[PDB]
Amino acid sequence: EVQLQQSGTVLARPGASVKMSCEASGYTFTSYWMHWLKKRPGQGLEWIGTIYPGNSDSSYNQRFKGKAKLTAVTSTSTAYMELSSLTNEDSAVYYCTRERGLYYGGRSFDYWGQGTTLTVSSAKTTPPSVYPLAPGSNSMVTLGCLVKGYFPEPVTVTWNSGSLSSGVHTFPAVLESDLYTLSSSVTVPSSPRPSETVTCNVAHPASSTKVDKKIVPRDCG
Amino acid sequence: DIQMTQTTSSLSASLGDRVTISCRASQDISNYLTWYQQKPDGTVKLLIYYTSKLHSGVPSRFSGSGSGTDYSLTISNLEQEDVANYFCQQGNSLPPTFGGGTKLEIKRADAAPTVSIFPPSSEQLTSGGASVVCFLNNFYPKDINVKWKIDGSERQNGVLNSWTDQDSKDSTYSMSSTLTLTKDEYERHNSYTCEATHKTSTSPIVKSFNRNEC
Ligand SMILES: C=C[C@H]1CN2CC[C@H]1C[C@H]2[C@H](O)c1ccnc2ccc(OC)cc12
Repeated sequence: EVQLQQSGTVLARPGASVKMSCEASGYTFTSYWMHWLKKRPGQGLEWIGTIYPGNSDSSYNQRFKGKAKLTAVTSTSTAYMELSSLTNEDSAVYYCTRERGLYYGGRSFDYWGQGTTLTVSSAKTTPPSVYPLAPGSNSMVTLGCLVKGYFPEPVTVTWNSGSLSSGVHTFPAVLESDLYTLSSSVTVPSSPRPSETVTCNVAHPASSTKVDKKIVPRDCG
Repeated sequence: DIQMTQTTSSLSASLGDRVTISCRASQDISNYLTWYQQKPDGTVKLLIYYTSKLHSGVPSRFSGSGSGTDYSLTISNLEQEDVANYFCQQGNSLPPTFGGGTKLEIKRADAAPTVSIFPPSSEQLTSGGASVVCFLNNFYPKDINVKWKIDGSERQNGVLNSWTDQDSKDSTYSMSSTLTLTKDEYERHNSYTCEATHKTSTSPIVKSFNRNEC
């Protein structure tokens, strides 16, 4: 089974340089052309370049020439890509892939890595603020959990430590002035809460943050 | 570069149906077209190369055809495991170029959105900001429009929306609409409304509250 395994997410400020790897297995590394691709949310999939680990012969997209350097180490069957002078446009998910065709390749890419995320940002590691979303007076009732102003991704939200899986919606994060924000909803019957405790648990690994915001009905009168 | 287009970004079908994904090139690519499958996993797999040649390990219900600029991928008997994003590439000219992809969604009965609105917490106001969050959960089709009304008037500034992918469990969609402003501005208005337009309702589904209650 041909398998590529790329390196983890990379955070970098503008002007920095980074290096991501791609470890191949299940075949002879030196005998197939490797390629790198860039997936940015606005564009389609873009071609960076390619290297033949046999003799390190390479070819580059003219747009990434001087931006991306490509290397391959025969010893550890590992391809590398270097990215220099990072800017906001360099933010993307980068894929390494193998070209079909022994020795001389073909016109397709027959095996793929899972991808590597590169986040270009000057934002500092910031814990999330977590806010209870209570109703404001049916068989069911929906509660919420607002997670605001954190960096970087990811954040993890659960309800009653995960004991509430069904009826949960957690939405993709969005960027507002260099920080991330999202919300999570949970629907339970109208039976078990105001009466039983409902609690959202927000975790932010990067900052080592764990907060539990118990949902309690609004204070008015 | 040769440009690859996939006019249909999302396609509706049912399990067991015949599905056809379309691909177009900005010029003749001489049958040098290749198809890929990107599952929710984020994993990519090769299916078909050179217009119609099956890659080893690919099920036979997959097939491809086309010539000149127009090409297509076909699935004879759609299974739940075939629900993914399908995109093409031309291999006629370097650099290789790809289409935006076509994401498969599963058909189901029209379901109205469950709309819920939430005034900002008192805890949040101590920060200086004020987020009015509106959930619209478990609706179908995906087509939906969300409007924020303040004291009667429409509002667009400070509104960020966020959509989930199609939930496999019930084939529905959900979205959050969040309106964010200063505490000072929030405290200077009364009626905050979140109304949704959708196929299941002639009249918009309106969810609102008056700040001056709680
Ligand atoms: C990019 C450079 C190398 C990678 N492949 C092997 C040697 C070099 C050529 C290319 C392939 O033969 C090839 C030839 C001609 N037209 C092509 C068009 C697309 C393509 O995508 C994999 C590969 C092509």
